[PDB]
Amino acid sequence: DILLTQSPVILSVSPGERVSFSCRASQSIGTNIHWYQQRTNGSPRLLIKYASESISGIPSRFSGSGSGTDFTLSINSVESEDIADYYCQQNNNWPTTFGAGTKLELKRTVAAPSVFIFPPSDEQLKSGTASVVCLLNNFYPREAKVQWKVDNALQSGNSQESVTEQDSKDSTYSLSSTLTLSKADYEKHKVYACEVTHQGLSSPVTKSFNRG
Amino acid sequence: QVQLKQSGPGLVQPSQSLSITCTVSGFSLTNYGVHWVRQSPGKGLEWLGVIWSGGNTDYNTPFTSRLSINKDNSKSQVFFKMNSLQSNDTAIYYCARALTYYDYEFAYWGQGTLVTVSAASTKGPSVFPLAPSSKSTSGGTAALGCLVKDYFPEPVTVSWNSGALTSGVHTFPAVLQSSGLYSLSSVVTVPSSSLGTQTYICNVNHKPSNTKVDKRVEPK
Amino acid sequence: QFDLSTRRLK
Ligand SMILES: *[C@@H]1O[C@H](CO)[C@@H](O)[C@H](O)[C@H]1NC(C)=O
Repeated sequence: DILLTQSPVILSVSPGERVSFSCRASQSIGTNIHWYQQRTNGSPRLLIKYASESISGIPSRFSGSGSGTDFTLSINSVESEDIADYYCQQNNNWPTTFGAGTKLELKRTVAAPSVFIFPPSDEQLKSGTASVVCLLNNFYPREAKVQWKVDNALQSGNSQESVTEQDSKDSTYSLSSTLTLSKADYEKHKVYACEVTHQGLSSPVTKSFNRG
Repeated sequence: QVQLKQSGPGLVQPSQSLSITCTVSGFSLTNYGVHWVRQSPGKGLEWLGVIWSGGNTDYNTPFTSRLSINKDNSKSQVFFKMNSLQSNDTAIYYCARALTYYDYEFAYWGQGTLVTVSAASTKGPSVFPLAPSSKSTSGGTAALGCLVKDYFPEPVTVSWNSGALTSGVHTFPAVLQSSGLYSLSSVVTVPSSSLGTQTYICNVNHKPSNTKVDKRVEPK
Repeated sequence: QFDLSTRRLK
């Protein structure tokens, strides 16, 4: 099979900038290469066919060039909606094969998270489990720190985090930190605090509540 | 308009077989071939095979023995079937159509079907409210959400107000709990002044267990 | 590596 090598693995650029993706082939494949875009939760979208031929419905800022073994997909002026993964495909040789992709991230100005805390619902408590949710909304960059404390006791190992992919409109991330306690443990304590640390904050933000 | 719509996501027990139906429209299976591609964590995009206009099939070499593709032209359905699945066959499977009848440049894709190969049992989620409050309201903007907890396998869909509410929505990637069950929150920020006059509902759909829940989320 | 949850490389 033809091996397709995409480089680098991650690209990071600022909006309006030009960016190029590299796709290299294990042996010559002429111009028999196609390019695809994959956005979060999407199926691939065909961007360019046969190295340089344009596709109907695709923005003019997308183009491709190359021949033989060395190929390039370009975006002359990147937009927030371009945040996605990009894949090349060869069909000069059977079976058709795909590269492993390149991730395109967008830089933007620093944005401090908005922090919100949510106690467990009385509904969930009926089931014997308590989830405390802490939400960091619309921040950049992705690096953040969440510290949980129950009655001044540092919590460790009993929380999971999830981070969205970059917003296609404003380029921010959001993060949820969920602290999970048995209902029994939850009832044996009073003060629940979520403490947030981010480059955009001039001091840590603490959101908290007393049970009841 | 050319469209490909695949059957829903689901569990398949190890060593068992996978079945997906691809129903197309805006073209005839008598005029175009239909291709199958998958996307897995370990191998990424793999082309699996194709059924051609006239009924001939090609299968990528590693799959010749356990893959069968069939269609019903009149029904516009293409039928994908793969045998003896192992855990690394866990992938999103797509059906696809090229630009020209003989080619492989895939201009049209189905929405994908997430197939999980696992010994475990299908389980629907419980949906709990993340109620807005003062601890959740700053500068007239309130945050609220739904905790979608303890389901298996992926995925679940979550929308808000039956699709009418999309701005400010973040549905977080699921995380696997130690129980082997997935959990997820979905949030949305809204004007705090609208908490009195607007209803907020997360529409949760877990197709593999056929669990559909509408959860109203009210200030506490 | 492709993530099945988000369909993005992680
Ligand atoms: C999964 O395992 C088989 C052997 O059982 C291996 O040959 C194959 O390459 C693997 N496939 C993936 C998608 O990782």
